[PDB]
Amino acid sequence: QLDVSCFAHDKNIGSRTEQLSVVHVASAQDCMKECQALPTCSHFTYNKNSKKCHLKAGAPEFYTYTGDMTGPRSCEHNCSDACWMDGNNPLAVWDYSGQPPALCWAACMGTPGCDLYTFQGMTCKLYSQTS
Amino acid sequence: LDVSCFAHDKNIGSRTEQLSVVHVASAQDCMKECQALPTCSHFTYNKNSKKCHLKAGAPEFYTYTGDMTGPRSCEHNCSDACWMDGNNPLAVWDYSGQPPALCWAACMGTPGCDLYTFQGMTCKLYSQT
Ligand SMILES: [Cl-]
Ligand SMILES: [Cl-]
Repeated sequence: QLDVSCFAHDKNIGSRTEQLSVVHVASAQDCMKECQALPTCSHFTYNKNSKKCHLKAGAPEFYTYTGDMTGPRSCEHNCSDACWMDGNNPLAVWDYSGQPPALCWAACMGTPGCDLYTFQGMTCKLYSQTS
Repeated sequence: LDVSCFAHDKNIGSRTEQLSVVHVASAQDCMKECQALPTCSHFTYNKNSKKCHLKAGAPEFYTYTGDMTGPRSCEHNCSDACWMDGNNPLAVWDYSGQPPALCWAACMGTPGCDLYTFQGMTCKLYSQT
């Protein structure tokens, strides 16, 4: 069983990105499985009416098309603040409720190694760039 | 000097070891003292003592009556992905109503993309500086 819960199945959301492969399959889950079998598949569009599963490498190009749903290679990728493809743990994560972001900028200034910060939801996260 | 980005009445101090302490009449004057020292990241000014405590390291917040803790400048108001030296995105796209994983897909699918940010409806792609 693959998780297909992170994207809408009934909003007619397609991607125009050029195909890497096309097959027909019986479910969104099966289309995800086809994506995951291809090293360079980043996302897919499955059509519930035609049963076509279009696997794609490039960045999604969203558009509207009846019966389409567009899913990622996997729903496991749930990072949103600053998210490295190769992985990069924050140097620090603090609750900064009631603080301005400029105090998170101050934290980064004062933290050796800190190249950038994020301040989503008043949480101050510090990061070093990787290499 | 804009001193409005932080609270003045919430008794917020910082324990960070200080660079120095001086006396001043206002938070704005404390911020000025902070800006005169190259390594001052933040300060705690106290309403009652009139002491302005200039600090280099990361804030260490705590509660202390009459304290207020401000940054070197309120102007550093970036809150998404904020590079200390600046960094323009490779790409900025409208991904309203999409899971973060589809922004991950966008970064995977974009040569040069090292990382992404997806707060709100905007999927932003970056290469490292
Ligand atoms: Cl459209
Ligand atoms: Cl690449």
